[PDB]
Amino acid sequence: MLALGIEGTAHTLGIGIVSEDKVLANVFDTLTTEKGGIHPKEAAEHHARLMKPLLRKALSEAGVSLDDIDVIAFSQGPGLGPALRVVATAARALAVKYRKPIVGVNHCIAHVEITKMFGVKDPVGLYVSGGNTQVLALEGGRYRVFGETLDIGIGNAIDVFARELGLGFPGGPKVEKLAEKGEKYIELPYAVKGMDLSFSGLLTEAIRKYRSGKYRVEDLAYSFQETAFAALVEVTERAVAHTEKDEVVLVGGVAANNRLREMLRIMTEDRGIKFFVPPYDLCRDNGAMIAYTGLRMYKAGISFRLEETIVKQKFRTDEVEIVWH
Amino acid sequence: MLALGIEGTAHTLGIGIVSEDKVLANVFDTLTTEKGGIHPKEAAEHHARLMKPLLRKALSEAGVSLDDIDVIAFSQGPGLGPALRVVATAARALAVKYRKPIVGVNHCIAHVEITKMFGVKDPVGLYVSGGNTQVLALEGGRYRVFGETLDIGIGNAIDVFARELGLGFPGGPKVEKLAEKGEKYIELPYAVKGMDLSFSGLLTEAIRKYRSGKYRVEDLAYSFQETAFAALVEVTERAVAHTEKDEVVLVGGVAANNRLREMLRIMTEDRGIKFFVPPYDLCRDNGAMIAYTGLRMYKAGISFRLEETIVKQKFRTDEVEIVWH
Amino acid sequence: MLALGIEGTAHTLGIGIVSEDKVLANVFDTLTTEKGGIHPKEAAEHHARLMKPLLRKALSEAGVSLDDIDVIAFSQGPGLGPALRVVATAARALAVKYRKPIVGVNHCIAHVEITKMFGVKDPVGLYVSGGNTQVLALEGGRYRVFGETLDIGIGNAIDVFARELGLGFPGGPKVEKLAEKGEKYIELPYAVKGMDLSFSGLLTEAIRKYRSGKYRVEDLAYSFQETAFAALVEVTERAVAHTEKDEVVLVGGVAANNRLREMLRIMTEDRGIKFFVPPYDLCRDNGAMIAYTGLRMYKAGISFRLEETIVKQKFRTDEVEIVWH
Amino acid sequence: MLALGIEGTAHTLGIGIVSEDKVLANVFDTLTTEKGGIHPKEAAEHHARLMKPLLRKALSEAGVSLDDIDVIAFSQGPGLGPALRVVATAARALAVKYRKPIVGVNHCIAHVEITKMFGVKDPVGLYVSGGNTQVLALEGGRYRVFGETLDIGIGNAIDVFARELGLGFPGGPKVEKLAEKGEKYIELPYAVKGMDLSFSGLLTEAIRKYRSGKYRVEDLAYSFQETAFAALVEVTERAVAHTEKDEVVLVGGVAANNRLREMLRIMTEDRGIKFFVPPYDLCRDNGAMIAYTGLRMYKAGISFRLEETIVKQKFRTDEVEIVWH
Repeated sequence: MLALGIEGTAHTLGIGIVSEDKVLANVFDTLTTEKGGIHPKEAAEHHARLMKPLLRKALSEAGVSLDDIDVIAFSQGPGLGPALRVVATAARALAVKYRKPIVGVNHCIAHVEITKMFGVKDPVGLYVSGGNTQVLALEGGRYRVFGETLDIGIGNAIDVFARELGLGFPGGPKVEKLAEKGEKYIELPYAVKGMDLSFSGLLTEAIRKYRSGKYRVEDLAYSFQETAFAALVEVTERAVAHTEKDEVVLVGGVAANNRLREMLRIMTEDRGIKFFVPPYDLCRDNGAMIAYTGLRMYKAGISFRLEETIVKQKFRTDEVEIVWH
Repeated sequence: MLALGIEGTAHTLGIGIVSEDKVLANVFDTLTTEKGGIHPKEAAEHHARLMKPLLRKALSEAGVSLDDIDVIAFSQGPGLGPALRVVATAARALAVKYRKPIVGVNHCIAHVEITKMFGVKDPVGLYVSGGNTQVLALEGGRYRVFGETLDIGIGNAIDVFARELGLGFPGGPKVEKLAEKGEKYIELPYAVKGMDLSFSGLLTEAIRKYRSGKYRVEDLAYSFQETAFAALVEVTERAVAHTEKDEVVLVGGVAANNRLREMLRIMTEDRGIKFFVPPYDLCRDNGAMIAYTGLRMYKAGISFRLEETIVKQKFRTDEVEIVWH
Repeated sequence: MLALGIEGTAHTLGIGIVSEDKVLANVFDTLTTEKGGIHPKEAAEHHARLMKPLLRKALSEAGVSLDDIDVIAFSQGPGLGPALRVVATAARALAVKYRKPIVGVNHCIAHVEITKMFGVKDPVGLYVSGGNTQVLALEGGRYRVFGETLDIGIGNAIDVFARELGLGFPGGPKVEKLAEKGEKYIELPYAVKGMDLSFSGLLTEAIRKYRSGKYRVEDLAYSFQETAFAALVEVTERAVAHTEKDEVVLVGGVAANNRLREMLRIMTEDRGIKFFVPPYDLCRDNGAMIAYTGLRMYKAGISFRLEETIVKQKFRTDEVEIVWH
Repeated sequence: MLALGIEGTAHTLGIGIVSEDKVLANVFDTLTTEKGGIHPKEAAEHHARLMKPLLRKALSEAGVSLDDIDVIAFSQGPGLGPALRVVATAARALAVKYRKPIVGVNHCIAHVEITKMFGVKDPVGLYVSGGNTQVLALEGGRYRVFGETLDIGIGNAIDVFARELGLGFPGGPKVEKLAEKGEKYIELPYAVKGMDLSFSGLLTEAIRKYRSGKYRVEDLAYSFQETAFAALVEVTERAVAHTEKDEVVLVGGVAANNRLREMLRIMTEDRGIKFFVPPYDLCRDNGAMIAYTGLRMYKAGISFRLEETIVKQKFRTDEVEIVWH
């Protein structure tokens, strides 16, 4: 069986083709802005322009046509509405034209499920992107949230901090570079709030201490990361200990960060359990993860009626029953 | 319609008879324990000997007969194997003898659900008994667990501490009374471990400092209570903040404690939300909670097959699809 | 905090002690009436003689003293003058002797409000007792009356009918039992007159047809009940439809009747809304309902001056600004 | 004291100047459409164009200037938002320019209160306009609703019926003309639903029987009115009987209708109580009623802060506390 997956919850439009065991195609195009941040109306146009090229390109790279495709899958949410609607219309178009089944896929679940194409069985998952930050795990038939940002994503937080320091886009690796040179740990607001995560307090304080001049730049970068990431490890560890699972996965654009990986590996080694990060192309926002989850769903008898394919800008992870596990 | 409910997960055998909106009968008999603590065999013997008398008493106060009953509900778990087995045999026997359908009820869920009989819509529930301690709330089709004891129930901890102080059964109210006179906090191990609760460390330390003769009992009683209850409140508050639920309920045998009630009201009042405790007889282990949940289940179409009524000594709260909410 | 509440609007003297979430004590003593019916003087004598014993009993079960009480609440009206006067004198005396603030409580409001102690948010309430029959609900800062008896309470009507049939006190349950065997509706005067209720016409007609010897008692009992209760349901349903409130509560001595409960569940179930009846002891005239409302009032800053505690034999439900909701 | 009142909840823009006892000015301009019905965006423009002329004209007819005006009052709601906002901006403009007090006035209350300038003390009021239909009375400190349309106003209902019959705008008096010639009463759906009014069922049936050809036109007109008006009388009578008030007033554009007046007078005479209809210029939508209610409010110490003058498109009558009665 083959599945076509279209992803566009955010800036990236991604089209991907997979079967059960292998990825046949995985093609990308992220919206590049000079100023950064979220622009929902621009991405929608972006996704509409690139729909035909990437779609034509993915089918080619896999050496297949739409009649070989068994199911069409799309990122239903969560995310920016105008982009979700572009994705959904194109997906609905194809199901009507080729009379193929169509499934609505949860972006967040897709991020964790893709690891299961790589011999990971039942992990606690840490999803960290620009605007998403979530520790999730399968418990009682659904992917439950064990901790999430109450405001801004870790990725976006590292961006604001970078532009404040004058650093050039992309902010991610630039703050990571500096961090590796810092040698004084300066105290900053803790990012764990009850069960969840908060980066707003931490972010604005880190900026206030930067503006004071009293500290070395590298030292603040080091501290800003450590605190943010220590919080991510703690919530992840809380989940591991609670669920008694023996695998941890790290996913999302921010999985790039080596210091993050490192801290999670330290934690996973103490407890003596598996730590897996998928290849970067199935880590960042991509269509293959959508196609893959989409395919499992379909193989388990899930097929959406048109009425059921409305976009869900605020899609909760615990809304989808995981009948295919 | 009517439902008959049998509770016997521990030392209480409870028999209740309830309709959708009234409790027709709620009767009790408890095994006496001189030394205190858990005794699986004697409990099963207790329940066996008391089944017929208590059932006769129930039907009497309810002023009804087994023919008027529409469904038979029993506490399927979690609890002490041998006592569960006596409850399930008694419930199965009734089911055949009077050609009545049967439902197996989760003891913890029942404790929370019973509050819905009188108005509560969708609570975060703190269940605290002898050996149980859980914060649980409905989310994604199931009652999920937000924090629980990793070792011993708060009830049994307070009881060990009381037996240590040479206090006459029952421990709770006596320790509660000494705590009111306390005017100095003496530091003891925090009882929050990650997401969950732990009371062993706290209990052994509290005992150690008692034996030193260095401190006033009242200070130690107050310090034991403040540490343990603050733990309970924090875990509850964590769930409240995360689920954004606008009501908290306090259930279990340990709900008798006014200091815990007070600490919870402060937490709920500061958040501008509501706090409820069901009447004492519906709060402690009882058959009416089993009957009420049983009845809600049956009306939603849940009716057990005999092999589905195998006891579940370690029944997980999240195993049950709450299809009747 | 604690509140002590005295009820004595009719033949029951009720004394309750309640905190915000538990009923510490709920005690009763009722004047015996051979012939049945209303006797203002003997009731005032009853309440005078029983005040001290019942108060002593209450403080005992509650396990507290008058010094631990924060506020004294009493049933100010509506009810029988001489009995109200005994209640208010007793409550005023306590207020000075123990330097406690005092609140006057509306008996009908209390009946509804008590359901809020255990979870009910904003009901349409049907209050049905001996001489009271009202549909009332919170709207525009007050409990407004949507329909009420123009003559006699449903309780007393059922009782007159029972004494007529030569039935041994109490009437309600006996007429209820005969009604269950009824299989023919015999037409009787509709009890809805405009917005309000009327039971005289119905009662005299039912008596007339009984005396004719032409009909089975069971048919007449059933017909009396169906006519009167259908009236009650319609007026309640009218308020439900108009206020668009999503919960109905049934309170008063007459709530014991299962046929009325059933008829109300049908009405509430067809509208997809909720129906509750408080436990029996909080349903009938009692002191705990007075205490609970009293306490909610005091916490909102209502504290009476002595001249504000003049009895109100004809206390209107809408006189009270419900500032504590 | 003098008050300026601006009215524009609907099609009419009305400016009026009153003192306590007399109306100094009362000027109008209703939006005239050929097709009828509600057009919110057009009326807003209408009200903005006519603001200056009518305002200039009213001040002239009263022989006064804005510095003589003590308070500015405006129809805050209920009604069509875009028109309400035009009214409110102009009102806010003047309070800021002349630093005079400003009150927000309820259109519906204003309709009933104006009668009190004419020696009516405490009436049950029937407000019938195009889109409003409400029986209201002062009870427990507020104007409470005793019955209201659940769909369309009686005025608008008589309009749809008129255009279906081909009759020329205004539909009101034309259907009244025909009605007076009908002599067969044809059965049509009753317009009382529980506590309230519904004209939709009745309206569409009346049309279906017109389209059948089986009946005389005049006879349907007679019946359509009788049924609609019989319903209005019944709800009004229900209120009278319940509140025990001895005055009834009839207000709104539809007060024009003589048959309506007549039916209400028949009812008011049987019960032997006062029936008053104010002069047509204070009956239909006008500013003088706004100014008058506005003035009483002010005299009783009500003065709005700017924050409190937001338009209320869905203003409930029982939201305004009547502290000036």
